[PDB]
Amino acid sequence: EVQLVESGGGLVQPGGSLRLSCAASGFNFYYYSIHWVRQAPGKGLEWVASISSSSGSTSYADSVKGRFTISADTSKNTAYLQMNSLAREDTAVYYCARSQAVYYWDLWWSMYHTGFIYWGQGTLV
Amino acid sequence: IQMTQSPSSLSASVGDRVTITCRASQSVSSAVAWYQQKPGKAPKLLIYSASSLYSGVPSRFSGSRSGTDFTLTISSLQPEDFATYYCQQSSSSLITFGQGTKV
Amino acid sequence: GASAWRRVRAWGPWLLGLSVAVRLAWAYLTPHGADLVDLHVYVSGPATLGHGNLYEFTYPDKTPDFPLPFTYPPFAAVVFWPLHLIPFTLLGLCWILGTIAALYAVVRLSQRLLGFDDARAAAVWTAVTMWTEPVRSTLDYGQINVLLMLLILLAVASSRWWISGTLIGLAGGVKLTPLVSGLYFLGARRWTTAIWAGVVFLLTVVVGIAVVGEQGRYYFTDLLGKPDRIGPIATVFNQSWRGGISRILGHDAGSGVLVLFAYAVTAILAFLAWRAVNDRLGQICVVEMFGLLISPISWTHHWVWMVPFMVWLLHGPWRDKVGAKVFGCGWLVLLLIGVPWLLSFAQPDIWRIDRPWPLAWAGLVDIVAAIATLTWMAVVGRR
Repeated sequence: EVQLVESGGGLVQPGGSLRLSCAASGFNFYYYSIHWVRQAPGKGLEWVASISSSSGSTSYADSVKGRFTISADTSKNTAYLQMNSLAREDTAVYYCARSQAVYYWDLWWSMYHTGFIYWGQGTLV
Repeated sequence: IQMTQSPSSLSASVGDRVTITCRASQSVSSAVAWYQQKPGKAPKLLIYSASSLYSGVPSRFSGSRSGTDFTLTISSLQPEDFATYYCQQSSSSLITFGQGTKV
Repeated sequence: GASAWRRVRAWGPWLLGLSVAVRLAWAYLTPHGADLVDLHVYVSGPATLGHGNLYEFTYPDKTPDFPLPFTYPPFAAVVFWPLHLIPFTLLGLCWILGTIAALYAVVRLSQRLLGFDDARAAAVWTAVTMWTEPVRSTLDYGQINVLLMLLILLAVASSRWWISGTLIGLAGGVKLTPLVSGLYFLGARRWTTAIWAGVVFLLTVVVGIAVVGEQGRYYFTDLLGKPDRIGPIATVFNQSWRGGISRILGHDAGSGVLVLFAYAVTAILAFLAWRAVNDRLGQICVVEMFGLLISPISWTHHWVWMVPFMVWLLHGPWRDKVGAKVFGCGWLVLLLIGVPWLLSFAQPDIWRIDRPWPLAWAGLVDIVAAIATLTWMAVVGRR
């Protein structure tokens, strides 16, 4: 029933832009946090972006900070991640995954996702 | 947050319990997950919150909080359960997957 | 129509703002709108502190017919002694704003518990549920029920044992009714947090004995928290089992056999409902739904715990089941309209227990709704 589809993953010149798209079906984005995970050939997984899709908070890595801007689309159930001035070492397999974010109040809020329960297929950026 | 795991390919024998470390600096409470990724495929989540396995994952799987350190333990590789396993800390600020670890 | 749902979500801040403006205008433009009989009680109780006449105190100024007493635990008088140092209006406006902000914060905590943060949807939910009969009753009377709900859900949200225990203990010291929330922690296997909450409740009892002592004592022996002293038992507003059973009876059965059987059946129903739930918000909502039904006195303004329950129904894990949507919309239509509030007019006076079939049977409305929800949860979980 629940499926994740990734229609992005094109080839771009060193420097430029590329718009990954992670379609979702069988669930509501607003109720889950969509994450983008990349895996360069010969190297392990590396987290890229962790949009929440409900509060709209954008979290992405330091080396990812200056080159990525992850969007969201609750109406169409899509992630729609974007780059700029990429392709220095960004050749990877950008998976997209959803997770359930559970909060605790230890005198101040501290979100932490329970884990990436469902993963899409592989892309070829 | 610097992050590292056990050496890759630290358990190759079939028919025995396998252990692996999920060394994490600072303190991330119990916000750790373990994933199974066969080559040429996408990772499948094994345990969430580093204590309870996912629905559908074989009951042999078990991860436990060893203080600030985290471990993942299963029964054996009977059903051809060979894949590169990853563990992450989800502090909601900067998620790090650490080093890749093959079975 | 999910598109309209998104459109209304985006219109959250400027709908909660409208609700708050309307409420504030009504309270401070209409006579008796800002009467705040229970805030004035909280202010005039400690105002007599140190003079040996705090529980013999009565407050008939605002309701000459029924003199409002100070039935709260002495720890509540200790906590409210500072209120004695604030002018009455500076405290009334502050309390209304505090109740409103507590409603918004508790909606936000419910959203966090369900696993998603949404300020706009939280504002929309606060505006819509602001006018539910329990919430409007709390705001009218000034009773502190949204604040204790906020404290209890803050305790639930915080995994830290000391924080949750202290919050639950203090909140239960202020009022004994929210102590049933501790049962959820027993269900959650949080034995240490429950123990600390009980210890804090006992230390609040000790503080009350120390400060309000020599005037309020024997609060559990020779008094037993007698429902009659707090208020009429049979009035339709008393939506606990005792109230409805007294309506259908014409005489307060109290600890009668027939009331005991109802208590047992609702106990089993609520236990099955809790066994049918797995998320923190749903567990606490079921526990408090049961607490509202077992407490000897549960006025309408006590049923503010239904708001987190509707949030769970319309956003929790069961935001799909046909029954979940059906019962969520049922609770919304029941509370927003308010059957007990409408029926309260029919009865001659709040002290009349005898009723004919309509005014008595319709007095079991909220009891029947809660029992139906509990049975539905039990059967859907068992299946």
